Amino acid sequence: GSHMKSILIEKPNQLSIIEREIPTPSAGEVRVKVKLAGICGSDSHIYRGHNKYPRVIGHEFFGVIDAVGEGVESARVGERVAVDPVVSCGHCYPCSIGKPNVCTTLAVLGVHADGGFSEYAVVPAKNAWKIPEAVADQYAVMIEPFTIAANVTGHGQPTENDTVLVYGAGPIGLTIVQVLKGVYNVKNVIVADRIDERLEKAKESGADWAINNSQTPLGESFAEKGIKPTLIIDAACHPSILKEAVTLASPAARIVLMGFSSEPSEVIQQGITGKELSIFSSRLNANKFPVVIDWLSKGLIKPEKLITHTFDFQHVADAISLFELDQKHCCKVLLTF
Amino acid sequence: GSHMKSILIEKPNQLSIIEREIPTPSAGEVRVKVKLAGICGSDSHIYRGHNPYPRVIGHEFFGVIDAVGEGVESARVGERVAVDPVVSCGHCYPCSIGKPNVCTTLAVLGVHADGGFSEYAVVPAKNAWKIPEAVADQYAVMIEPFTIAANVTGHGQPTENDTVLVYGAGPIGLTIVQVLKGVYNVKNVIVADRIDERLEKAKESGADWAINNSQTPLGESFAEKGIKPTLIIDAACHPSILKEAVTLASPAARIVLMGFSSEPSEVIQQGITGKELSIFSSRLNANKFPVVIDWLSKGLIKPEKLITHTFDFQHVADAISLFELDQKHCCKVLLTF
Ligand SMILES: NC(=O)C1=CN([C@@H]2O[C@H](COP(=O)(O)OP(=O)(O)OC[C@H]3O[C@@H](n4cnc5c(N)ncnc54)[C@H](O)[C@@H]3O)[C@@H](O)[C@H]2O)C=CC1
Ligand SMILES: NC(=O)C1=CN([C@@H]2O[C@H](COP(=O)(O)OP(=O)(O)OC[C@H]3O[C@@H](n4cnc5c(N)ncnc54)[C@H](O)[C@@H]3O)[C@@H](O)[C@H]2O)C=CC1
Ligand SMILES: [Mn+2]
Ligand SMILES: [Mn+2]
Ligand SMILES: [Zn+2]
Ligand SMILES: [Zn+2]
Repeated sequence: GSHMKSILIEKPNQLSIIEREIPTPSAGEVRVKVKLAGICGSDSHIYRGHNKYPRVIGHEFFGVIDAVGEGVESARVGERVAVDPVVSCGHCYPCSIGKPNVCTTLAVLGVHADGGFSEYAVVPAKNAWKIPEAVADQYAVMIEPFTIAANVTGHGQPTENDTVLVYGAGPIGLTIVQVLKGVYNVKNVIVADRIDERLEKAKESGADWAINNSQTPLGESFAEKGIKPTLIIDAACHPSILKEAVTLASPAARIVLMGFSSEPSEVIQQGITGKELSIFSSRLNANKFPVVIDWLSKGLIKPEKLITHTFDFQHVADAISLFELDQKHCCKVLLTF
Repeated sequence: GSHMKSILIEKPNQLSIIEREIPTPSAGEVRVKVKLAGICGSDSHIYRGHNPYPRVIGHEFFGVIDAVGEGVESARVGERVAVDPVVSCGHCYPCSIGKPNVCTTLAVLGVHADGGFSEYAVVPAKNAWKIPEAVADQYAVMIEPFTIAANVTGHGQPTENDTVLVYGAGPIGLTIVQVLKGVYNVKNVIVADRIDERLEKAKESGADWAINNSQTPLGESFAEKGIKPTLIIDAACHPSILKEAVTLASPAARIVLMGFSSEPSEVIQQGITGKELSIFSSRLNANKFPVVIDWLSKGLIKPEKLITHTFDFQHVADAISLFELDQKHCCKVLLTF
């Protein structure tokens, strides 16, 4: 009982399950014995080396505090916790205005520092959020994805009367549909994608209109119904999208970007300022764990709709493969411990 | 006594002082006998045919009500008023959310409909705002330009500790500087411009640091001082500025765009979302006349610092030309009646 297994990305396309000493938490830290972890695009991108090595990945994880560091209440041992991967300094400009997600010395667990694809992880005490007993383990592991939705909608401020367009019906887009419908009671949620199976999944998650734009552009589809969205959320993120969103938008609308493309987006300010559009962006989460846990308590969102597969962590390579290849029928994939 | 002179743009590059019947206000309207009007860029653009007629121009004007239409209190006759050029429908989506400035059927006086470069003009009664006796005629006529500043800062929400960069020390940029300093008590207002004489005017209006970036890019000067603005306002509006603003921005910063360039701006989303920037735009004003009128009562802004020249309205062609030439010694030009 002195060592543990961790999934390590040594370099692009080298993933090993290595054995490590069980870590001790320092002051202000806790150790989590991990139960579940989720697979996200960022895990794939690090594995396939699209961007520091070696790195244990995984920023979506849930488990039980088995030990606490100095200055942490030992009563916390035994708590069921989901971990916010955003590690912030708490004193820089972004931190001072409640934006730890863009902290000047931001570290994301499973990205810039070792994360949750590991039998034990040491994390800041304040980042480990207690999950109510009524909230199932599998829903808890999904908190981090839903905090992305919470952060995005927090910028957009959806109203019940908004006409909302969401580009993309992957995992991310779907959590957003769920928050729009179940938390904000938006009456008209429109979702766009090119894959019919994902559009069906969007409907199942509460979309009012699932529109395929692989052949007919949204402009034609919308012109026909007289639709001009008042809130547009880009959960697809190809850089050409922003320019179309601007055209589609109602005057006075707002747009939320989620994409990190290093490729240029071309826009014409005449089209933006002429409609006095607002363009927000969203990165990670600004302390959204409490509110999402609240939503889970109230049954406002439905993670079971999005979880499609579960692999033991030893099969992580298989899990990631499936996640990469299977656009239909695969949504969110979990690793067990 | 039944006729009056108006300034008509018949077509591109053709300005004529014509004779017209003194108009009669209809229901909900008043006739204003104009005392002062201001010249703006949009007046020049309409004169020069920059939008690929005929129109009486002038959206910045002040005068006295001398007739009222049906439904308007007859007591308004004799009122000193400045006119909000924003004419909105009141029932479309933007109007319903308090954004008449982008009303789906917006008409701007002096742009889409006949304006204030005229001895008399008829306008909606609700658009004519009573000016306190203590506020001078030439201050009152400056209300519309200051409402632009009010609208912009409304989006930006400047705080005292914000590090603000304003691009452009033309008349628009200068109103922004005054509002930042005098209304929001921003401690650090930085202004960039290519012309030294205007940078000097920026200082006179309250700017804390006036930087010429005609030769040295702002990136260099900012790097040297360790400056990363938290609020960036583009009152210069060349389409390339946005991309530069994004690189200069602090993380979590916001940017307010004011430009209507039909040429493309290139931005890279990596740089926007990476810092979770918000990009606002501002057009005209959303009911900011009372706000600015209040600022004037309280002495928070100083319009006299911006007024450089006055011409009788018959010399408008000379006036506009001087406004178009001479960036050095000309700021805001008024027409008298
Ligand atoms: N905090 C943040 O900003 C985060 C951003 N992301 C980003 O969100 C995006 C979505 O993530 P996932 O759902 O996991 O990806 P995904 O690739 O599974 O889903 C994207 C979906 O968008 C669709 N799509 C692509 N172009 C489209 C267009 N022009 N119109 C309509 N649909 C279109 C695709 O068919 C695909 O179904 C990714 O680009 C990712 O980088 C992901 C996590 C956090
Ligand atoms: N509601 C709105 O959105 C309104 C927008 N505008 C726009 O605001 C802009 C400013 O109007 P004015 O003050 O009358 O224009 P102006 O031409 O008098 O002033 C613009 C200033 O920007 C400077 N400039 C240009 N490129 C620059 C760069 N890369 N860096 C730093 N400085 C730069 C110029 O030297 C000039 O002094 C115009 O483009 C106009 O179209 C004007 C009125 C209302
Ligand atoms: Mn995630
Ligand atoms: Mn103006
Ligand atoms: Zn910080
Ligand atoms: Zn309207």
